[PDB]
Amino acid sequence: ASMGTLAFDEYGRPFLIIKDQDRKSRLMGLEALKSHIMAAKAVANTMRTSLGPNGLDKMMVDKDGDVTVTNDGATILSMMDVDHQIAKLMVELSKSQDDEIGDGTTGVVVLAGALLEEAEQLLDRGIHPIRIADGYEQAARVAIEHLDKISDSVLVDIKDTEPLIQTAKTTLGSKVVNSCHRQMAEIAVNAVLTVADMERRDVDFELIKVEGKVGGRLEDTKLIKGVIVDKDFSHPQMPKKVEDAKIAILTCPFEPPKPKTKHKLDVTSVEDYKALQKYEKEKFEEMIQQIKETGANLAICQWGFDDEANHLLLQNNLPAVRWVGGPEIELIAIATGGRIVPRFSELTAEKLGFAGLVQEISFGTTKDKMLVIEQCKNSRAVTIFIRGGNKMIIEEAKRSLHDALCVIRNLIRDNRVVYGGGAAEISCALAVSQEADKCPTLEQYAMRAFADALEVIPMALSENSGMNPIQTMTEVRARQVKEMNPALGIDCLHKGTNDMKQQHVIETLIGKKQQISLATQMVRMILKIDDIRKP
Amino acid sequence: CSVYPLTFDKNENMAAKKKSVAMHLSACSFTNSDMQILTASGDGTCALWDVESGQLLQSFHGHADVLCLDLAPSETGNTFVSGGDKKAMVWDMRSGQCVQAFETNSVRYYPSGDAFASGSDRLYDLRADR
Amino acid sequence: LLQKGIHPTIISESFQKALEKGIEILTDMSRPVELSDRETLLNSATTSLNSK
Amino acid sequence: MMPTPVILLKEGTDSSQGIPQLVSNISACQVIAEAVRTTLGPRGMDKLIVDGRGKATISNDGATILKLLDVVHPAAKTLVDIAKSQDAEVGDGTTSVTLLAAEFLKQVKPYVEEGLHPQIIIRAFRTATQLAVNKIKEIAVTVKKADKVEQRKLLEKCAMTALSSKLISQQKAFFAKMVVDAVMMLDDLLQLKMIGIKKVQGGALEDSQLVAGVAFKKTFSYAGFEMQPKKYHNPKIALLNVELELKAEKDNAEIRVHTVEDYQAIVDAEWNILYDKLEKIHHSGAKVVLSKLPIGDVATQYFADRDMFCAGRVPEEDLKRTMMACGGSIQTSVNALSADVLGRCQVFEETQIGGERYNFFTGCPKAKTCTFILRGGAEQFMEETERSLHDAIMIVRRAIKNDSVVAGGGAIEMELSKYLRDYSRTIPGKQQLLIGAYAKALEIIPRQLCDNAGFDATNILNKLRARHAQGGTWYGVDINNEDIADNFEAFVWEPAMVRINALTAASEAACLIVSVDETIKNPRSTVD
Ligand SMILES: Nc1ncnc2c1ncn2[C@@H]1O[C@H](COP(=O)(O)OP(=O)(O)O)[C@@H](O)[C@H]1O
Ligand SMILES: Nc1ncnc2c1ncn2[C@@H]1O[C@H](COP(=O)(O)OP(=O)(O)O)[C@@H](O)[C@H]1O
Ligand SMILES: [Mg+2]
Ligand SMILES: [Mg+2]
Repeated sequence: ASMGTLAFDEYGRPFLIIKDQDRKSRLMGLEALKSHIMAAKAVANTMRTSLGPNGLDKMMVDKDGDVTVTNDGATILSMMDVDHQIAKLMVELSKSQDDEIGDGTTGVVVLAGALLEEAEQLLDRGIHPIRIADGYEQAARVAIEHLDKISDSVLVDIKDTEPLIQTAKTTLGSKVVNSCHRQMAEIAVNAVLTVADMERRDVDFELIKVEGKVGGRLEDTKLIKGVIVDKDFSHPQMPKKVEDAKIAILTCPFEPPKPKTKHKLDVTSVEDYKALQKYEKEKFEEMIQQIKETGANLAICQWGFDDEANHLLLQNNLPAVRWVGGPEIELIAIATGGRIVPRFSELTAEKLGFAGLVQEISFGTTKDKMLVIEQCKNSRAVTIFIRGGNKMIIEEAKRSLHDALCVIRNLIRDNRVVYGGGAAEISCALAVSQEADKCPTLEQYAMRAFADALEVIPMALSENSGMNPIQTMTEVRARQVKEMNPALGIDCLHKGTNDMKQQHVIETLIGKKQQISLATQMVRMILKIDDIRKP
Repeated sequence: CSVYPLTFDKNENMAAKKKSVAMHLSACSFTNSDMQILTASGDGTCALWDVESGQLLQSFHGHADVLCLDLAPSETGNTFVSGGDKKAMVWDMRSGQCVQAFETNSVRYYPSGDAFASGSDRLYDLRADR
Repeated sequence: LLQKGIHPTIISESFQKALEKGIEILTDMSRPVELSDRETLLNSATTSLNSK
Repeated sequence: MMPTPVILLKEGTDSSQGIPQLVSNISACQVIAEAVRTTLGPRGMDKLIVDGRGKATISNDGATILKLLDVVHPAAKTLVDIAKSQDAEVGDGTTSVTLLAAEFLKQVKPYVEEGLHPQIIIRAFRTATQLAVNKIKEIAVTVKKADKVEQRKLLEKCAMTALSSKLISQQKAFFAKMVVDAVMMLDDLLQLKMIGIKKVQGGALEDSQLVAGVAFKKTFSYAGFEMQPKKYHNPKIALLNVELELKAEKDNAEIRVHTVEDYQAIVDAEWNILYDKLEKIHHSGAKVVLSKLPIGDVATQYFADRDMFCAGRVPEEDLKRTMMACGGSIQTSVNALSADVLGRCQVFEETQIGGERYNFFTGCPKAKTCTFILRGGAEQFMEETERSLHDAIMIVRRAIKNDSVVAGGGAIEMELSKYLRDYSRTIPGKQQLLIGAYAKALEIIPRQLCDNAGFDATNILNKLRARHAQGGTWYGVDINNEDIADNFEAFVWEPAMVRINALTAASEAACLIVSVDETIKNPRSTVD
């Protein structure tokens, strides 16, 4: 059964088929399915304790000893050192959910684990796994249709961001930033709305710069309608604050020009030496005067510059910053409304950007100075600057803000929402149960197992909140059946009501649909595997 | 690793003068202009010396220990890259600061200058920091 | 049952109740037999040996 | 055996000769076939193979499974090689070939043990295979009116049949329609390089799409790229093979000047060369610029200032597909950028697909290429989806070449077995036993189908045999109803060349294996 077949022929002669077959292993048939289901169940049971507002973080340690405290399921599974192939499949499923949506990366694993757990007892009763997968697909289609039916639309206008703020708050509730919950939701919504193609098009995350610095407080996190820079003015004696700055963005170092081609300049006499010296001095003077001619009050370069340029810039009341990175150069050009000029000769006034305030920021007793550009006219780029008491909560806040931004992006793509708190899963389970009654007997078991697996999310929410899972879930399901209300969920926060509309627990329809679809496809793929041939 | 003998065993070919005091070594490399020598040690500091005067111009510490040093030839002051840490760092000695970094033993600077190899135990474009 | 959130003491008492009910059901379904009936003894022995 | 102080062959040489080695070869072939049995049919299952590096491959394809297996048995490698041959020539049936060859060997093994001469078995195999191929060509159903609607229906049915054994079988109708639509747009050679396969993680299978044009991933944008507009409504596309960067004119070029005026002139000359190339590109009227070679930041900012789109380091295949879709020409020089060498598409747009940026060229009316964008939850998931789509594409191409179809589900093999048994019952009797064994071995595929689906193989085989004997050609295994049904009326259609190649390759492999009587294994050199 294991390691394969070892016969050495019926005549005594050697029987070698596969290289190193004595060192290889093989799992054949149903026991492979049982092992895979068991591994997926272990992964899902590990993940399920980090689901909901009362979920608890996992505290990951990498191979170098670096410590990460997080609730993001995708991050946890990415940093988890697994060897089992099905565990790797679960990690890939979480990463897929993160890539497509950005939220609900923990629900997919729990749902897949519940589906495979039900499939285990379905297999024990003598049902072909392909039949289980087909029934799961049918029930998933039914659940997707039911979600589309019970979905609700919200306004995505910039003049009323209340539904967007509520959705971002629902996303951020489970994270550690629930202390600054409303501020975090507000800044995420404003960041997404400021940089977005209004015609329901994509939201380019390249224009949302997220930077975190230690010190201060978590409440000090703010949205800057400009660019924050991890640089400072080159000369220590230039002013630290520039107002109504006319910005000149340059990608040419303030140095004498040199050809790219292999070049040699020959000095054959003293006159040649004098000419070269005068040429260098006049080149420096000319570049500085050309910069000054446009009327700019500030210069930003990318490739640094030497001492003479520094002193000439200081002497002409031209604050400047050097060695600004390429992405930061692009962000500054976008935000300030200015163009990028490759050489001084092409620098004109119309290519100058504008910023209402350019300042240098100190950070206590740390010697570190970081430049800020803000108060732009119609800046299309924004920056989220995160402060905290230690690096770890800063990273957690970074990924939580990323989750919120992704959720608001999903709302941008599609404005249909479904109320969370387990109400959507309960309603889908009810719909699947009702559809299974009309279905012929053979697929009824698979559809009922799918409904039971769907009902694990409210059970996990009740478990994390201390309530009795089965009793609370049964009561909520009975209430949903009695009165026509698919918005009744698990009162995780003990607010005193089960209706999620008043509690304003809102989830994107796209997120739930992606969760169900991805879980069903991964469960089918795992169910179809019947052999393992590890070395 | 390569240490030439002591007496130079020659007949005054105006090259027997070598300094080579070795007051710091794992990445000793002569610069474009020969007036400066760049060396690194296991203390995580990069030391720049002027060979003529013979004293440390300025030391560079931004890392753990540093191993590999490569220099982009421009006055020997423009840039030099260190990849000792898993953090490729570029320094400018007209200001003495790490101008840019890449968190990713045999780093090699590309002849073009827009990128540099980071062979460890990738072509990182300096114009895009990726 | 445990995963649903039921303490493993209600399960034991409920299983005892189910065992008592099942014992009652099995006793109800049973049929009297006497040792003078050779056919029933032969059938029981054959059923026992059927799986060997 | 004697010591023989001077040995003939090199020490360590292993030799096996006679009937036992032939029986061992047959057993090895059975072992190889057993590894791919459960992958056959709509109720098939996937196999997971892990290499030394730790990477895992999950596949339902027989050829892939055999290739990933590190087979070293000399006789067993024949099955892997014929599976590769079937994959190359046809693209489907890579499991049927191995099953048929192994079943042939299994059926003739008892006669081998009895001392039958291998040449007789080889001749019987050749005769039976020739007769079977002739029968397949004779009874294959084709329609000689060739209308677009029925050709489309036949192609779609063949694609669904070739797809209804993989993990995408739930969406088999959707995938088959999309595959047929992609294939019908190829011009004359049906080149596979003209069909793009892009795998993007995240998203359901139903989210996968076919682009009526070309689409490729964003390629390392430089600074200033985000200021370029990302949508055009009638762009002209300039396909170039040009490095638009400030660089040395040539590798061996050297500039020698002795005056600062000449120094400045040289610098301005380099800048003017770059700007002249850029101006020549701009004045052509093109709005989208794609290059095989890197495009520098200077060129990117220049194009951004002109509200133009640039993308450097575009791969060879993507540029070729763009040329075949938009209808331009790849230019290594920008000195003559006429309207002839400029591409054209209705809509260009850069969108986000599961955390990736993709450039889309849609609206091409005369495109001769296509691009598949596949969505899935895992890397191996998308890989196996690509393999299944490749199988379907190969089947559709072969159907385009010749629309000669036979009903699947084992119906064709039952008909062949009945015909071969009827032929064998009318010959002297030494060849009769072997041809009857061939006909019996032809029953492996329906039996394997029933076994994989969990049926009772014997009853289904008996019903199929009786139905074929009493009349009926396209009656095969009905998986859904656990019974038999008319597979031709059930649209279980297979190109005839699939079975023709399968039978030919299996027969050739069986003959080659039987023909060998002695195996010699030289001692290893440089064991290290
Ligand atoms: N205030 C709340 N009351 C009840 N349920 C909530 C509340 N906030 C979030 N939830 C539920 O918690 C579940 C887990 O959400 P979260 O942990 O934020 O991300 P993930 O879905 O990746 O685990 C969601 O399905 C949501 O329905
Ligand atoms: N709907 C169907 N009903 C019955 N048999 C089918 C059906 N679809 C495919 N088959 C059978 O599956 C066999 C091929 O299985 P598959 O794994 O798809 O290709 P391969 O031959 O490469 O293994 C064919 O012999 C065909 O008869
Ligand atoms: Mg969440
Ligand atoms: Mg096939």
